[PDB]
Amino acid sequence: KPLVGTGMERAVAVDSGVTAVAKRGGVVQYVDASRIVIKVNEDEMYPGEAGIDIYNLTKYTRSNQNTCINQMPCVSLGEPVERGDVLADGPSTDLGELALGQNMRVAFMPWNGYNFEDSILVSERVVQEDRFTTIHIQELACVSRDTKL
Amino acid sequence: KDLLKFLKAQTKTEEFDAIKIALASPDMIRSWSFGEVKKPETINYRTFKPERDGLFCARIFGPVKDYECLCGKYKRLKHRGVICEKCGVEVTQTKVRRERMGHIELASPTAHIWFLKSLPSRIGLLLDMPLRDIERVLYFESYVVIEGGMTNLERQQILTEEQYLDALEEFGDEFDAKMGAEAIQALLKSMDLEQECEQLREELNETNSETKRKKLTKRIKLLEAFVQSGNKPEWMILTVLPVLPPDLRPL
Amino acid sequence: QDLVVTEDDCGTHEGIMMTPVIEGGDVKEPLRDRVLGRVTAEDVLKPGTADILVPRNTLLHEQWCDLLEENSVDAVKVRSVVSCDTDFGVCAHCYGRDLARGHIINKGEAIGVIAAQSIGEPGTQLTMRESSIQVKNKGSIKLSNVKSVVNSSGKLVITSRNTELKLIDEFGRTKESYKVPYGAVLAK
Amino acid sequence: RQMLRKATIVNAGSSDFLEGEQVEYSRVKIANRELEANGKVGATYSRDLLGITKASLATESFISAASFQETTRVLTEAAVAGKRDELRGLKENVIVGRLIPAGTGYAYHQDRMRRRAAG
Amino acid sequence: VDALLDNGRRGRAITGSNKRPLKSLADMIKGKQGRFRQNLLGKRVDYSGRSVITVGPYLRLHQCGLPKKMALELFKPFIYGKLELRGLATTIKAAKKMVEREEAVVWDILDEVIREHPVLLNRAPTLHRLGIQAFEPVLIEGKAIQLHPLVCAAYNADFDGDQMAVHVPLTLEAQLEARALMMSTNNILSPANGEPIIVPSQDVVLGLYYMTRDCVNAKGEGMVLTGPKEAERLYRSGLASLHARVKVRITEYEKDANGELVAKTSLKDTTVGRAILWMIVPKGLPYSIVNQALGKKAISKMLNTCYRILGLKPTVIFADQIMYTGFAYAARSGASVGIDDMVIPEKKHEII
Amino acid sequence: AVGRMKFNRSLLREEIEGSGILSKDDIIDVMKKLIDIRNGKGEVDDIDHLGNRRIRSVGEMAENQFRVGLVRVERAVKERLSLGDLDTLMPQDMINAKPISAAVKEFFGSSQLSQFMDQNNPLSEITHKRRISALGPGGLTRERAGFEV
Amino acid sequence: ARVTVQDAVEKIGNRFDLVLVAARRARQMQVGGKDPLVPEENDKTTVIALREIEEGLINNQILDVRERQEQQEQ
Amino acid sequence: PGVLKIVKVYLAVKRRIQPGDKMAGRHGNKGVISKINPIEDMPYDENGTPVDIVLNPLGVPSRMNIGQILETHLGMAAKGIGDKINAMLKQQQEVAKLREFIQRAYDLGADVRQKVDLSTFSDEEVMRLAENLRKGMPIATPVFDGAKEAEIKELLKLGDLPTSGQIRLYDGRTGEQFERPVTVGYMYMLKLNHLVDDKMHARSTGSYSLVTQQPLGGKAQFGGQRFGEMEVWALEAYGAAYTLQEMLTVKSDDVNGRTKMYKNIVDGNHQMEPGMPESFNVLLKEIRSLGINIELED
Amino acid sequence: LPVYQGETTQTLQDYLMWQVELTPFTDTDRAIATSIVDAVDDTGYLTIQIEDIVDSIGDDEIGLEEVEAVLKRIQRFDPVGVAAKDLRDCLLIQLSQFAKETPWLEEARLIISDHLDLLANHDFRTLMRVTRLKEEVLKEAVNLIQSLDPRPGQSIQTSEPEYVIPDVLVRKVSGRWTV
Amino acid sequence: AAFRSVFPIQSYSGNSELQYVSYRLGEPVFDVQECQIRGVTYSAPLRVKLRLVIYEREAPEGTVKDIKEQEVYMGEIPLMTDNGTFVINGTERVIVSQLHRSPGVFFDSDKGKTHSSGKVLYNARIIPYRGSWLDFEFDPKDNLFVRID
Repeated sequence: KPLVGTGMERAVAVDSGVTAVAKRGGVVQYVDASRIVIKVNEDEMYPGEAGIDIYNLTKYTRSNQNTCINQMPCVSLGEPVERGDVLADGPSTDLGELALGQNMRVAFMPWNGYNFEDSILVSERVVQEDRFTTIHIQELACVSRDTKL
Repeated sequence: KDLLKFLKAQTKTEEFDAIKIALASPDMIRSWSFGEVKKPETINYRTFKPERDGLFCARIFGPVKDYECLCGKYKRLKHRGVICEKCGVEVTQTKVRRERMGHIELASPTAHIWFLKSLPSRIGLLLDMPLRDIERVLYFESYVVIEGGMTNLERQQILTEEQYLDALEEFGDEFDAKMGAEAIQALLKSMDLEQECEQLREELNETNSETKRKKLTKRIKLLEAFVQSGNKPEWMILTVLPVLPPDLRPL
Repeated sequence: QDLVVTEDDCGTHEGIMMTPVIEGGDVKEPLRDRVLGRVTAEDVLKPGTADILVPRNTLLHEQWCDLLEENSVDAVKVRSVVSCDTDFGVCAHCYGRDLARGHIINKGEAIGVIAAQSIGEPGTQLTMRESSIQVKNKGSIKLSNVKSVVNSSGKLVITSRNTELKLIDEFGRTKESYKVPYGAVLAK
Repeated sequence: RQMLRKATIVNAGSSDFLEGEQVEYSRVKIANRELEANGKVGATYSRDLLGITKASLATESFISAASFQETTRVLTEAAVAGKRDELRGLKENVIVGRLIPAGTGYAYHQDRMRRRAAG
Repeated sequence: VDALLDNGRRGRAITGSNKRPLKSLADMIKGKQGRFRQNLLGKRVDYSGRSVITVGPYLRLHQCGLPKKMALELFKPFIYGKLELRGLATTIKAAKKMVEREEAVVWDILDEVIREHPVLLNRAPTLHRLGIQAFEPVLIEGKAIQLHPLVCAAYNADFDGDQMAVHVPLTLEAQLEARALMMSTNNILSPANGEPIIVPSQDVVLGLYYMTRDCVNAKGEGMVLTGPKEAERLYRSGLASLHARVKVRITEYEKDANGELVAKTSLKDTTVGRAILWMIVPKGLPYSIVNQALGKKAISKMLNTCYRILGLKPTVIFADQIMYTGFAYAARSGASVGIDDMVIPEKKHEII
Repeated sequence: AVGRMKFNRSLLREEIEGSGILSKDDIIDVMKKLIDIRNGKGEVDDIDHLGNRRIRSVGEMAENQFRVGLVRVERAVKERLSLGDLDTLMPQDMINAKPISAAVKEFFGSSQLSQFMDQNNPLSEITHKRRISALGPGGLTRERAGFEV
Repeated sequence: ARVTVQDAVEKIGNRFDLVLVAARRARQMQVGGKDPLVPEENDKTTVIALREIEEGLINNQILDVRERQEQQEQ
Repeated sequence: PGVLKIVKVYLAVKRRIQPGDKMAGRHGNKGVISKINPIEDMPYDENGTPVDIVLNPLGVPSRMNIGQILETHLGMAAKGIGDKINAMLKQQQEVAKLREFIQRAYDLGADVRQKVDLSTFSDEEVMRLAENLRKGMPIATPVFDGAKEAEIKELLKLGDLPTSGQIRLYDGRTGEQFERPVTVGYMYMLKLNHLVDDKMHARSTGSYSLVTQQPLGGKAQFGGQRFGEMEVWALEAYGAAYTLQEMLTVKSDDVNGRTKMYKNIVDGNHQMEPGMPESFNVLLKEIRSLGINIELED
Repeated sequence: LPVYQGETTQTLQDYLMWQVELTPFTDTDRAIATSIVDAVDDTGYLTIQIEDIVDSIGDDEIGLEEVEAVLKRIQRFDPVGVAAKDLRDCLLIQLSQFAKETPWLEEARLIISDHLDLLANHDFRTLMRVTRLKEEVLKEAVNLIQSLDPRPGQSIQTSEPEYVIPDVLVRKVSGRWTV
Repeated sequence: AAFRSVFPIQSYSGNSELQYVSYRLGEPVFDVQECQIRGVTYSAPLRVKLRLVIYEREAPEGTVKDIKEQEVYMGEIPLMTDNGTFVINGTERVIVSQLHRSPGVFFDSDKGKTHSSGKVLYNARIIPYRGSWLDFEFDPKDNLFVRID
């Protein structure tokens, strides 16, 4: 999440619907890399329902804009989970906040004129700082194309 | 060909300065005319072979894809003057395929309204006189009076099909009936407008008014322009027409 | 598309004379550069009588500009295109340099090619959005052919509405016009 | 200067009693006729200018001005003329690839004309 | 046979099973491309690929920045010919294999070829002759061609997301034409209005003004010296531009004689930056012409005055050194900004 | 019925609830009001006023397409029942699921308003789901013909 | 290489034949049979031609005279 | 029916920044990646902190957007608070002491909302929250009801940061203390959907399409960007007839003369013959008739 | 829409001529190369030899020697082994163009030179006995000879399209095939 | 409402009528993830129990037989996702929102330079939600001009 806030980012992440809400959940028991087994309390465990929540999301889904969509949980195991609680963080998600931006400490003073009105200057350490490394996803389909020959 | 210059002769460069574009006479069309084809087919999957006298037909519209003939006779790029007996087509570079449009005669013209009535009848205004009647002179439904002094009809006298029949019934073999090839326009090309130009000049000199000075001095100027041109005026509806070269008509 | 530099000179004294743009209150554009880089006609004469300022054909590079500013002459007849006696292309005596080429435009040039867009340059242009008389400074009247008639008051009424004054402070340079209609009365 | 062309005329002046003739053509004709051969040959003319869209109609290079906005009528007109394109414009020369007498093309067309004068 | 009335033009003249009529032989000759075909021919281009945006902070104007990656993506024929002439391409397939290998010697040969032939580029919009220019290209190995801020106005852009042009004057005549007319240093002033097109519109003039101005009078504002070590003191300590009336022995070798320079010794007091900038420029104009606050319009005016006085090559050299020194001084200041820099008068609370 | 209500309100008719039919009395009142305004009776209408626009929704569009298909379906049903009415077949003599499904597809995909999801940012996705525009079959019919809009 | 082209413009004046003279000298030098009168410094052939022209040794009359002398000497 | 089977293969590509990138900022400000030097070149801070991202100051006043300045101040405050928290953690300060410090940080400023530390969050919850917030002070501001600039200055003072943020620096290339002590902070930047690599596009002689032998076919593969009629007009305005003709003929689709052109280029001839245009040849071939236009010239 | 669409040697014919024109050749040399290339069958070998092209021309200037020189210059241009002409020397040309450093290259060359008849029956043992060499000693050489530019373009050379107009179409609609 | 709009279907005096009892919506076939991976146009079948009633001729409303047992299935309905997305051809598709002018007659002016004669026209436009649009302009000759569609 960028250093600053406006107050709506968590609500924004909620409303996007890319994460998983703990729709009637009580505690996160067996959460795997894709297999989240979450047990709800007996009161929350609706009658005839174990209250056992199984979540299996699509990992690293190839985005329509050729980007990457993956759901990253923040809870590991055996934790009392609130009902309707965000489970796994999606793209541009940090602590459940929809913030596609990185607050890089910087200074606004033109230097050696290497930067003009519309220029960006960065340093090598920030280059090694792997900030804003991008993960695109491409596509390539083939078909049988049955022929008489 | 010794081939020591045929390859050199294949590529030629002209000045290409001050082009010439305008009307012509049917003889030059016959010069541009190369062959004749009959079938209307474009391509056949029965044998994947060129259509016989069809679209982009052999012996027509220029050379073949390779120097090999479609039939196969005289199949060599070295062969320059050898014409295959099975089919007479150029066994050479295919640039001529685009550079070979054909033309058929068939000896029948029709209304060139595309240019005759271009915008506000561009050629029709130049022709003036009975411009609409001149456009309808063909139809082959008139057979207007072409000549005949014995009959009470002018050489340039209008006689529709019923009028022509009535004139033939009454005056007998005393009147002519122009139609068909250019219809009246054939006689008009046979006719001379120098007297018409003198009459138009006289009318402009005398009949001078808001409308009297108009449309007649325009006719006089058009007549003088045609005199300066002097081409076969039957070029509007002529006797030959280009055929789309194989490398002019695609898929 | 017709721009062409072919005629080296017009050979014709006919032309157009350029004067400072005294627009609005004062000279909205002085005549110090309007045709500075131009070779005029024989109209180059000094303001003093029998004193010539320059020859017939001579382009005021920089020194003739200074001499003209000294002489306070606001206009002179100069050669121009179309009037450039060429009938095909233009006199180069009526073409000039007008650009980084210090020498005048060479033969075969086309300022119309250099044109065609010089006007088009303001593609970012913006569009769609006789009683109160005052003088600027000291100056003369210069009624400029205003018919004067006997008025009701003790003055000469402007019998012609073409009553256009001029405020020439000390020389041929003028400040403002303050033109008046036929309904005006000369208060000065 | 380009805003005006094809001036209107009244008196024939032994040249032509028409309207809309090129002012430069009329002037060249006057110079070549009145001063040279027949001073009595002087046609009364009235210079006129109009809108550019109207000005689109008149040109010299027959190839040119036809593609400008419309050509079928223009093609009919050019054919009825049989007139010479003459590569009148440098745009005409380029669309044909001819030596546009411009800069280096000016010298190219100039040497080419020098050659053509010798042949 | 007639120009029209073909392909069933009379009565039925439409294509079979196609309600749209076929290309009727009443209209076959005019394929509707025709003149519009020629016009779209006038408005189209192929290969010679382009599009880029970068800022050439270095690489003085007698030069052009060319990304090395896409470099020789066209010069492949020239590179292969160079390899064959040097023998690195014994055969055409040998050249292809070497190119697929991309030897460093291939890079060297391409550099040698480029050192002989500059390149031409143009801007995104098509507005004036200023967008396209010729300058000495150089492999940049960047992703976008970088241009000196010199032609900033020429492309009529603002260093933002935009596509440039790439031109290959393959003809020797083409190369000469580019190096004559399209040559960047060939074009100085705006030929349109005659005014000087080139001027440092950035903070370069701001750096000059910081040089040629004083806050009020800093420490040692009264320093008096000769000038040779003024750079050392100004950079280190003892004097600053913010100091006023730093006395300085002034000597300008102005071209007093006809085409011959004459110098004279003065003692002009100044700021640190103004005096240094005075030595930086040429010798023609008086030190007073330099001695100013160094305004942006004043910078343009001085440029025009020098161009009238000196000429082109000295003007270009001075302009380049000006861009460089302006970058330097702008770095020297730092000159950050903040909210407090905007101080709202409080009396408006009562006027309102 | 809302259109009839608006027509009644324009006619100041208290009974706004009306049908989609038209009547001569309304036409006479409209002519009278127009003549009075020509003689001076009120101000002209204003499209820029939000009180002058009736928006449509995706459910509304789906219902509109469903009724559009149902119109042709009922026409075909009546045509089929007209000929050979002497039959006791089940209500499937004209039950064409294919035309209904095709209309549904045309409404769903075959529309300029329809477009693939844009999750370039989850906020970007949500905003693209929050889109509001006049373009389409109604509203912004032509991009030209208007500046004050 | 050269940064600015002004001396050639001064030696020519018309500003049009200078590039033409440079290209004509460059074509002859590249085809062969010509020796640069100025000391070469590993630059382009057009650069050498422009430098020789600006030096006051290559023009449209000296080149023509040399060509005529070479033709007559055959 | 056409394909008895279909196989889709998915490949994912990583991406780091490249020269010439597209920086983005919700403060509207847009930036184009210029150059990255060795971290030595970046000016050293008082604590030696090298410069990280340098913004050209000349732009900001034109934008009239203080959002850059506001972001700098606020981000500096957050990064400093996180620095203090991290220093406490490295010193392993008391959990209650860190809670008191965070509560003093939170409660400072104008009255907006309610929060009480050492009373609400569990000690484990507090520790986890602190570890989560270990890289800055999390903040939120209303769109129209934000805090005070004086409050920002006071927060900077509380965070041992300059209230205006102004701070001098020692150069990274010569170490020289630059004047005008700079106010800075943690300012955000974002990326653009357009990216450097895809925009890269060039060609020498690509693959001709099925129409006019031109480079096309809907592939960003050696494509040829269509020239502009205004661009061609200005190209004529260059008056370089040889160059204009080259642009028309070489920069075109007709590969027929490309054999002679390639021979010339390989031989270094770099010359083309006049002849007649391919379009001129086409029109002459497709001649409705002959010509009466004059056929003679230079 | 003058001349539809295609590619260099779309039907396997113009790539060789384009490569030849991409190389320095005289008008007679170019004519001989064109006679070799245009008279190349769908298998990629020269369908008509130099003698056939000379006879069709009837020109003594384009002699057998000139045509042979043009073919040898264009023996391996684009691709290797074009106008192959009953390709037995074209295989040897491909082997020679292939680096001689390949193992058993001498064995492969010996097999391709005149041991083609023995390998035609695929009697490797009898071929080795005839060559007085151990059986499968040139097994690498034999495999390389198998992988030796068959018909150069081979399948690419084989631009043999498919054409068919059966007088009926048997849809076999639900068996008992519906004619 | 939409079904009730086309609910009554009858023969051309064939003594036949049509109606519907209830509609049974088929449950989704492939899971939203399953459909998405499969790329199928995810939807939900719709089956409407129709009512075909045959009336005996010469018997006034004398029903002879009823076929009111045909659950008329009409394609599959693409359910708006839980995330709201449309799954056209499996594609996460979104149809843009439509805003249209309020149905009814609007008392507009259409005067000024549109009149081009210095006359203030009283031109009111009737924008009914169905049927032809209308406008009644006041001509400069003080004559009301009526245009239908």
